[PDB]
Amino acid sequence: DIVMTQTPASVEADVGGTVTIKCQASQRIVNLVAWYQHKPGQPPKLLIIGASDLASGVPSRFSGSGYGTEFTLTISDLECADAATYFCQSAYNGDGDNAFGGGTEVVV
Amino acid sequence: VTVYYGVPVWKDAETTLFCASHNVWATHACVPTDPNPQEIHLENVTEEFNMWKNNMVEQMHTDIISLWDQSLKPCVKLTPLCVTLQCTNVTNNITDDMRGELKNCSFNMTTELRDKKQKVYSLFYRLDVVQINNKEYRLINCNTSACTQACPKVSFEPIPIHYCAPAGFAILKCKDKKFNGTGPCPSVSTVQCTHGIKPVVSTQLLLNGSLAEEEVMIRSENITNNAKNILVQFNTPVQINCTRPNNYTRKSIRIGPGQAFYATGDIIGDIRQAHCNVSKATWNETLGKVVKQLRKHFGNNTIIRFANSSGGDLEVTTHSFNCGGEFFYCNTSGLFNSTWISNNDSITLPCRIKQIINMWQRIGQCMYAPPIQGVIRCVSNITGLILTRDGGSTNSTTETFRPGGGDMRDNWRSELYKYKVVKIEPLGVAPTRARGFLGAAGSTMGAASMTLTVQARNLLSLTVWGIKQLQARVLAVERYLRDQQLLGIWGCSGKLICTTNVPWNSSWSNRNLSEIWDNMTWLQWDKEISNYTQIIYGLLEESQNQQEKNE
Amino acid sequence: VTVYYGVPVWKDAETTLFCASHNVWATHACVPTDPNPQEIHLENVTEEFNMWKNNMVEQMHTDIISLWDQSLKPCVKLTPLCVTLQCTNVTNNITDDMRGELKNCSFNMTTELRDKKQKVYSLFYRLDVVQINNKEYRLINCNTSACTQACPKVSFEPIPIHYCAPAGFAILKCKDKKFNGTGPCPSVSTVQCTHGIKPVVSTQLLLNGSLAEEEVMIRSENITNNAKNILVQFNTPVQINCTRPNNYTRKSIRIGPGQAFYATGDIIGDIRQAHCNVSKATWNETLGKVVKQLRKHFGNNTIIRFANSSGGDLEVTTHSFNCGGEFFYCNTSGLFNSTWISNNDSITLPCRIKQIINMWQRIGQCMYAPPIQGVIRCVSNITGLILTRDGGSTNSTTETFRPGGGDMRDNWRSELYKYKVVKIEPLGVAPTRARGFLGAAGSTMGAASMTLTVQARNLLSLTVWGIKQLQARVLAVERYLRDQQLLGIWGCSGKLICTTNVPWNSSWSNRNLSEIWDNMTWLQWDKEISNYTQIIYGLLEESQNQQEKNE
Amino acid sequence: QSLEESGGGLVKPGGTLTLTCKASGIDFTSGYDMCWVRQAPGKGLEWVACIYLGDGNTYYASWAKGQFTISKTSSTTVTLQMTSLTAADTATYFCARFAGYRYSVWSYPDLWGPGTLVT
Ligand SMILES: *[C@@H]1O[C@H](CO)[C@@H](O[C@@H]2O[C@H](CO)[C@@H](O[C@@H]3O[C@H](CO[C@H]4O[C@H](CO)[C@@H](O)[C@H](O)[C@@H]4O)[C@@H](O)[C@H](O[C@H]4O[C@H](CO)[C@@H](O)[C@H](O)[C@@H]4O[C@H]4O[C@H](CO)[C@@H](O)[C@H](O)[C@@H]4O[C@H]4O[C@H](CO)[C@@H](O)[C@H](O)[C@@H]4O)[C@@H]3O)[C@H](O)[C@H]2NC(C)=O)[C@H](O)[C@H]1NC(C)=O
Ligand SMILES: *[C@@H]1O[C@H](CO)[C@@H](O[C@@H]2O[C@H](CO)[C@@H](O[C@@H]3O[C@H](CO)[C@@H](O)[C@H](O[C@H]4O[C@H](CO)[C@@H](O)[C@H](O)[C@@H]4O)[C@@H]3O)[C@H](O)[C@H]2NC(C)=O)[C@H](O)[C@H]1NC(C)=O
Ligand SMILES: *[C@@H]1O[C@H](CO)[C@@H](O[C@@H]2O[C@H](CO)[C@@H](O)[C@H](O)[C@H]2NC(C)=O)[C@H](O)[C@H]1NC(C)=O
Ligand SMILES: *[C@@H]1O[C@H](CO)[C@@H](O[C@@H]2O[C@H](CO)[C@@H](O)[C@H](O)[C@H]2NC(C)=O)[C@H](O)[C@H]1NC(C)=O
Ligand SMILES: *[C@@H]1O[C@H](CO)[C@@H](O[C@@H]2O[C@H](CO)[C@@H](O)[C@H](O)[C@H]2NC(C)=O)[C@H](O)[C@H]1NC(C)=O
Ligand SMILES: *[C@@H]1O[C@H](CO)[C@@H](O[C@@H]2O[C@H](CO)[C@@H](O)[C@H](O)[C@H]2NC(C)=O)[C@H](O)[C@H]1NC(C)=O
Ligand SMILES: *[C@@H]1O[C@H](CO)[C@@H](O[C@@H]2O[C@H](CO)[C@@H](O)[C@H](O)[C@H]2NC(C)=O)[C@H](O)[C@H]1NC(C)=O
Ligand SMILES: *[C@@H]1O[C@H](CO)[C@@H](O[C@@H]2O[C@H](CO)[C@@H](O)[C@H](O)[C@H]2NC(C)=O)[C@H](O)[C@H]1NC(C)=O
Ligand SMILES: *[C@@H]1O[C@H](CO)[C@@H](O[C@@H]2O[C@H](CO)[C@@H](O)[C@H](O)[C@H]2NC(C)=O)[C@H](O)[C@H]1NC(C)=O
Ligand SMILES: *[C@@H]1O[C@H](CO)[C@@H](O[C@@H]2O[C@H](CO)[C@@H](O)[C@H](O)[C@H]2NC(C)=O)[C@H](O)[C@H]1NC(C)=O
Ligand SMILES: *[C@@H]1O[C@H](CO)[C@@H](O)[C@H](O)[C@H]1NC(C)=O
Ligand SMILES: *[C@@H]1O[C@H](CO)[C@@H](O)[C@H](O)[C@H]1NC(C)=O
Ligand SMILES: *[C@@H]1O[C@H](CO)[C@@H](O)[C@H](O)[C@H]1NC(C)=O
Ligand SMILES: *[C@@H]1O[C@H](CO)[C@@H](O)[C@H](O)[C@H]1NC(C)=O
Ligand SMILES: *[C@@H]1O[C@H](CO)[C@@H](O)[C@H](O)[C@H]1NC(C)=O
Ligand SMILES: *[C@@H]1O[C@H](CO)[C@@H](O)[C@H](O)[C@H]1NC(C)=O
Ligand SMILES: *[C@@H]1O[C@H](CO)[C@@H](O)[C@H](O)[C@H]1NC(C)=O
Ligand SMILES: *[C@@H]1O[C@H](CO)[C@@H](O)[C@H](O)[C@H]1NC(C)=O
Ligand SMILES: *[C@@H]1O[C@H](CO)[C@@H](O)[C@H](O)[C@H]1NC(C)=O
Ligand SMILES: *[C@@H]1O[C@H](CO)[C@@H](O)[C@H](O)[C@H]1NC(C)=O
Ligand SMILES: *[C@@H]1O[C@H](CO)[C@@H](O)[C@H](O)[C@H]1NC(C)=O
Ligand SMILES: *[C@@H]1O[C@H](CO)[C@@H](O)[C@H](O)[C@H]1NC(C)=O
Ligand SMILES: *[C@@H]1O[C@H](CO)[C@@H](O)[C@H](O)[C@H]1NC(C)=O
Ligand SMILES: *[C@@H]1O[C@H](CO)[C@@H](O)[C@H](O)[C@H]1NC(C)=O
Ligand SMILES: *[C@@H]1O[C@H](CO)[C@@H](O)[C@H](O)[C@H]1NC(C)=O
Ligand SMILES: *[C@@H]1O[C@H](CO)[C@@H](O)[C@H](O)[C@H]1NC(C)=O
Ligand SMILES: *[C@@H]1O[C@H](CO)[C@@H](O)[C@H](O)[C@H]1NC(C)=O
Ligand SMILES: *[C@@H]1O[C@H](CO)[C@@H](O)[C@H](O)[C@H]1NC(C)=O
Repeated sequence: DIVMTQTPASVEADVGGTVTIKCQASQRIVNLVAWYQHKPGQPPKLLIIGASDLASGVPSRFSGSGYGTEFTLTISDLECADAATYFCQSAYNGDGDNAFGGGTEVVV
Repeated sequence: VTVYYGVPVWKDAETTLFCASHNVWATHACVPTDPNPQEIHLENVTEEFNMWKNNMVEQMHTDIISLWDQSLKPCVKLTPLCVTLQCTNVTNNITDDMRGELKNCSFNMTTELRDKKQKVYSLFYRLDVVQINNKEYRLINCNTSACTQACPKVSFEPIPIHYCAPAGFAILKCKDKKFNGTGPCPSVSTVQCTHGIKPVVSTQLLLNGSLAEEEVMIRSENITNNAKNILVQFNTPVQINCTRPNNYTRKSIRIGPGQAFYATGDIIGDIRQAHCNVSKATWNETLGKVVKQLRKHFGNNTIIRFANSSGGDLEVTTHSFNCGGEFFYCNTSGLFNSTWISNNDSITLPCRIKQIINMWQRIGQCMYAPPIQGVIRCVSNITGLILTRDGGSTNSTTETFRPGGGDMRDNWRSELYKYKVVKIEPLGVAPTRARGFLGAAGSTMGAASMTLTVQARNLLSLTVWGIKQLQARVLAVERYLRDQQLLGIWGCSGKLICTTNVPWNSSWSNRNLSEIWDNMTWLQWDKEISNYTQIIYGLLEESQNQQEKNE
Repeated sequence: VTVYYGVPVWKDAETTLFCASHNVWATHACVPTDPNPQEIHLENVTEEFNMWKNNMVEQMHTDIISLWDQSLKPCVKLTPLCVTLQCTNVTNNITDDMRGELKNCSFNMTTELRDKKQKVYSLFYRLDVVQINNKEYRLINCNTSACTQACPKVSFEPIPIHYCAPAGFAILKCKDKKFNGTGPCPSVSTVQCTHGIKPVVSTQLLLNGSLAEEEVMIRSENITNNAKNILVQFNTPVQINCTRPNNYTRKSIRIGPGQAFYATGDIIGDIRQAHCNVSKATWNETLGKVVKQLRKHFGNNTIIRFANSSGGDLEVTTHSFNCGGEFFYCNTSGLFNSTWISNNDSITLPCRIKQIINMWQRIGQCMYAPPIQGVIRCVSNITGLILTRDGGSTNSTTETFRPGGGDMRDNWRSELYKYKVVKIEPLGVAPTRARGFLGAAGSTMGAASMTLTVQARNLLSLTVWGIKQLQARVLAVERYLRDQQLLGIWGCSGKLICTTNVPWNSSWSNRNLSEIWDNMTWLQWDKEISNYTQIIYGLLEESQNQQEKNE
Repeated sequence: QSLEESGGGLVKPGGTLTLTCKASGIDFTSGYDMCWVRQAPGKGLEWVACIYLGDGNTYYASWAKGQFTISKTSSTTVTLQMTSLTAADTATYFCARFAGYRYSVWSYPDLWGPGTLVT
């Protein structure tokens, strides 16, 4: 019953720069956001647990925070390797169920 | 088919409750209470209560907002103050940390005569002003709505009120000491009116409420998810002492022909930061009890940690209360920082003062609190707190609890959890083959026949509470008359018990009379045959007492 | 003397009807409708209806004005705009004919701060300003009353409402397809509540109303005189397409601390005149039908001519409607110019827009409509028109009909003509010598005895509609109780039919019982003996059940 | 450790295709579901339908409730029957596994397959 939306549909930075992605939720969610990195031809890779812990297997380039209705992802020290589509989701199973954002693209 | 009027049964229902007992929650429009707390224990009655679906809470909320607004109706609306302020900081001996908190501002103010202006000044808190385009400032609320000052003559003391049921209705009360938010309460009683409940408004901590029975109680709509607040009720008070240590001088400025603004004239003595002192040992012991109880839901062997509030601006992230009439926003960080592993040194919290408030988190309106002369000190006992869980990873532990509680309703859910409102519904029908109010509700159908008069007598039995009273009275009368018209048509006028000339049609029920009258209560009986009530009622209106009158 | 309670008879009466179903005719204060249009045809009942004396119309009118006014209660009152405007015409590519319609005006406007002013401008229509003493203008309403702007968030959509009768009352409905404004309707039914009626406000033409049965109907209080309006109802729709072709840009100007004015920023593209397109062939055929019917009253061999409206200023002489929220005043000259002798080429009407309106033709107050961004187009079907005859010479022919309709009530008389409100009056008395609600009303006294329960059951049965609801409920209860007290005194409590110990006094009526019970309806019976009701009622209260209780 | 999937391709409108998802080996009797996600061609992701890898209760996107059905078929596979596929259903469909958090109802996708197309 909710929509996750993202504002910065497309961003660009040179190598070593920093970009941010802002995901707006439709309702109070405590911190339950995943933030996946998605490259074409590949399955999405998880970056964040609980809107701030890092998934095992990702560099400390990725960081984020929020506490309901708004969450952000910051990607510092960007490389061409980080060009990807980035996800946002709440993932509830039940009535007020699964929702994903449109995704935003980072070009480096 | 035999008809019984005054049968002690009920159904869940929602209706208007009346307050019973100058402050802003004025008691002018309020009924005096009867000193006798009439109460009847229901010997064998088990009822389901649900703290989260209780509409008594919703009425309390809206009545309070209405009373609040009415109390500000006659107060001066400060529209003349939307001016450019020219100002600097204050000169005094200040605490080195408390910098930039106060501004000393001057402005062009109106007077009682249209053709004359005056130059005045007042001290302001930084939180109440906006820098605009060197020294140009304005009040923050002029951006959206001029606001009324609180009348200097009204109190914000949360004097308790009671909610009383109208005729035809009753309040059920749960006495089960171990009752959590929902489910069947094994010991149910009934009252005319609830206990007095104070309309205390606060956040993150529950102030001056009732205490729990010997165990800290934890209640949640769904303990499993994270989107719900967890309410924790203490079985012990924790004492907190708060103060506003600076001695302020109050100055009255004439605004116009019958209006005045209450300015802050000056500060006497050193400027110090407001703060609250919490017993440290008490707080620590208290959390240990909370932790013991929380572990019961999150695994015997687990870790509980507390963290301070998360992002938000002020009203969201800080503790709030009204002390002495001032509005305090305190940083409860020193209370929620610990880890509890399985198997006098007071805590001092810094705190800020704000004069312009958005009461009830509404927009387009606000209230300006006048300054209070002298020094403020007050005490209170917290009786509970509001927690939210963050999350997890499925491959670890240490759930974190953080303070929260954005809504106001949670403050009252905490008292009203013991009550439920029901509607009394007589005119029971049963086959015969043609003590206290509700005291007999838990007794058999046979036994209950002796209290029909008891029940029948309780069915008829500037100002905010105006239309609400007339509507309640009219409804009670209409319900009464409709039942009487029906009995009239059926030929049963004037009789508590009457016999129809219609034999029981067994298709409606197939039990022996001895299996009904000596075993079931009327509540049970109604549940078994409510599906056919309209059949019987219909037949009785024309077959008999209409056709019979031509004979 | 035999007494019957629940007798299906009635008398004409006036009472409060309740509306049933954000817009300005807010439905907040409105009862949800029951989906079941309960209706009972009255087999042998003929009732007189009178479209011109129907007070249902008057209540609709006053309720609408009240709702209208309440909807503007929270809106900004534009008092700051009463200033001198300095202005010229507009510069753009304009239609050569549409000159002087728009002014481009600048002025000294207030801001959210008392001490600062701003210079702003807005486009205005010529109709809304007055030249005063080179380029000095002012708003026309500052002469008499500052006005509120319509709130930008409310709709003027005429959402239909239904009028429902209170307990003890009923609405009779005329089904005679050939029924003109007055007289005995041969087919009468009855309903709980009227059909939904749209509060459409217009003049000279009736918009979006109901259509007539196969013939155009002509109704008049007195077709003979000239001082009455002739209402003509079409049996076919005529489609009209209206537009406001210029693309406008809306600009918000801050007025003060919580207020804003909606200015007309600019015009995009060429400036064109507003207009309406009427199907020409449809209009011509339609008038031919009207003429055929009018000749029925003014002689078989006569001439009917139409002429445009006569003198008046704007609201009097031009067509008016609300399309898209804009207020249009259209020159219906091309519709009323023809002569009808005995024995796609759309018509285009030019039209003007006005922002300040005197709604309901009242004084001392008005409404300012904010501009609407973009381009407006809407469609409607006229279903009738209002005509007035001019006169004659007695030695000639060719009566002229002109459009008119200054009153607003005529718009609703057109729907409510089928309804009448009556009061249900039981406690019939008749000699015996000591199915649906009102379904038996057309049946004999004897037959009707079987529905007494049916009738009896329908006798008891922020916010505008406040006091009105309480008053209606109280009245219904008082009427009920008064009848019961009387039956009580007479010794007839609890009985639909009872027998007194008073033989019929023949001086009240001299008929055989078989001539009454098998021939007359209760309505007829009451008419024959209503002159003596009070005698019987009086005697029965003391002769019996008072004197008898000492025996 | 991975998900594989197939059974897509072009079917004329009104026909039916079934997608299958094969695990390389996951715990199918625990606090996880397996769930179908659709990527419309130019959009972000849409929810299609999930099944608990346990009891087997299913949840369907409301838009998919009267059209799509899913069920566990084995200890390694779950399938989606895309009954009556039409033009509107052209998309990349993905197989994913979702975890909970600690004690919760909020899920956490943690494993995705490569996705497959239907037209
Ligand atoms: C106050 O007092 C009252 C009364 O004493 C206490 O009331 C008890 O509260 C319990 C929960 O707080 C409640 O237990 C739950 O009842 C649910 C009812 O479901 C019924 O209908 C469905 C319809 O399909 C049936 O399937 C079902 O069998 C029932 O008939 C159950 O659904 C809950 O089951 C879940 O937990 C059990 C625990 O082992 C699991 O076995 C079961 O499979 C369910 O598990 C899901 O959720 C857990 C949450 O931790 C996940 O870990 C797990 O992986 C599953 O997750 C999947 O499903 C969820 C569904 O939302 C989905 O979101 C997720 O992504 C996965 O798909 C459970 O049984 C008691 O019945 C209730 N007692 C009474 C008498 O009412 C109340 O607790 C007290 N308050 C406090 C604070 O104690
Ligand atoms: C939790 O409960 C405590 C205990 O009741 C409560 O604190 C109490 O607040 C009231 C109101 O501020 C205090 O009453 C004051 O007592 C001093 C004693 O000398 C008086 O001088 C004060 O008079 C001023 O305020 C009056 C208000 O009507 C004016 O009429 C008068 O002219 C003065 O301006 C005032 O009476 C009371 O003493 C405290 N109690 C204690 C023990 O301090 C506390 O506020 C409650 N918590 C919450 C959040 O409400
Ligand atoms: C706030 O500003 C006012 C205005 O300057 C200060 O009032 C002045 O105080 C000095 C102290 O001797 C007097 O001589 C001046 O005449 C006062 N001005 C007026 C207009 O009366 C005031 O002291 C400042 N307050 C603080 C706390 O800094
Ligand atoms: C969330 O809380 C509700 C309310 O307590 C739970 O709903 C109850 O579920 C039990 C299961 O047997 C039913 O018997 C009750 O009747 C339900 N309560 C009501 C008021 O209908 C619900 O199961 C909880 N959900 C979770 C996942 O914990
Ligand atoms: C809750 O506590 C945290 C501390 O863990 C405060 O956040 C910031 O923590 C960093 C850590 O280096 C400090 O440098 C910052 O000064 C802290 N806050 C600010 C505002 O700068 C956090 O603010 C506390 N939350 C609240 C609402 O008080
Ligand atoms: C709430 O209290 C905490 C604890 O004192 C504040 O956090 C400290 O703020 C000072 C201010 O510079 C920092 O130097 C400390 O490092 C902070 N401590 C920690 C552990 O972060 C906190 O900032 C207060 N909240 C707000 C919003 O100011
Ligand atoms: C109405 O008058 C205003 C005020 O002069 C006109 O606005 C000016 O438009 C020119 C066009 O280039 C600008 O350069 C000026 O700066 C504008 N003035 C202001 C104060 O902004 C406006 O165009 C006129 N509108 C019409 C329809 O004639
Ligand atoms: C003007 O209209 C009224 C109302 O229809 C006419 O009054 C009726 O006249 C007839 C004559 O027999 C009476 O029976 C009706 O009872 C009258 N109606 C009412 C309501 O009382 C009146 O005659 C008309 N006048 C003219 C000159 O046309
Ligand atoms: C109704 O039509 C007449 C035309 O017959 C309009 O009155 C004036 O007629 C003369 C005839 O030469 C014209 O020159 C005038 O220009 C007409 N009107 C005006 C305002 O100058 C008459 O105005 C029409 N009535 C209405 C209300 O529109
Ligand atoms: C209503 O429409 C009529 C018909 O077009 C207008 O009358 C014409 O107005 C123009 C304006 O100068 C005259 O030149 C024509 O001679 C008029 N025609 C006739 C037949 O009179 C009429 O003026 C419009 N109404 C108003 C009030 O302007
Ligand atoms: C007020 O205090 C601020 C604190 O940084 C300081 O910068 C400012 O100059 C002070 N105002 C005046 C007028 O000195
Ligand atoms: C008060 O009004 C005078 C009028 O000239 C102005 O100069 C002065 O600055 C005003 N006071 C303030 C604080 O602006
Ligand atoms: C002034 O009002 C606007 C209206 O949204 C708001 O965005 C702005 O932040 C306000 N100014 C301040 C200082 O809050
Ligand atoms: C809190 O404790 C400190 C310790 O020095 C004391 O000075 C202060 O007055 C206390 N505050 C209150 C409200 O008692
Ligand atoms: C609060 O004030 C009371 C007054 O009796 C004192 O006894 C208590 O220790 C104080 N508590 C704290 C935490 O300062
Ligand atoms: C709080 O109580 C626990 C109970 O064992 C104790 O270990 C802990 O040190 C206490 N904390 C403080 C600050 O005294
Ligand atoms: C808890 O309080 C101590 C007090 O110095 C502080 O150092 C520590 O960082 C705090 N921990 C958290 C998690 O806030
Ligand atoms: C504030 O200062 C005045 C100065 O005389 C003093 O009389 C008053 O008692 C002080 N109030 C407090 C609470 O210190
Ligand atoms: C709550 O604080 C007040 C302050 O006077 C105290 O009297 C009362 O006893 C406290 N409540 C409890 C349970 O101790
Ligand atoms: C506005 O139009 C009228 C039309 O006659 C004209 O006389 C007037 O001079 C125009 N205004 C200006 C400023 O040109
Ligand atoms: C606006 O105020 C100034 C103040 O001098 C005045 O000169 C100007 O003419 C005003 N604007 C208008 C349109 O009158
Ligand atoms: C201004 O009001 C007077 C009051 O009667 C009125 O006569 C006059 O015509 C009004 N001015 C205009 C332009 O209508
Ligand atoms: C009316 O007819 C004319 C004929 O040219 C057309 O241009 C105009 O757009 C039509 N107006 C409407 C409202 O359709
Ligand atoms: C009105 O608009 C409709 C749209 O269908 C069109 O068909 C009709 O011909 C138009 N009528 C006129 C009189 O322009
Ligand atoms: C209107 O209809 C009549 C019917 O005969 C016809 O004579 C007349 O010419 C029509 N008028 C137009 C403008 O077509
Ligand atoms: C009727 O309309 C025509 C259209 O040109 C006009 O010439 C004629 O004078 C009008 N007649 C009347 C009586 O208005
Ligand atoms: C009005 O003009 C603007 C200019 O871009 C355009 O976008 C808008 O669609 C126009 N509206 C209409 C109804 O023509
Ligand atoms: C009245 O106009 C509306 C416009 O949509 C149309 O739908 C409706 O059918 C019209 N009424 C008749 C009787 O045609």
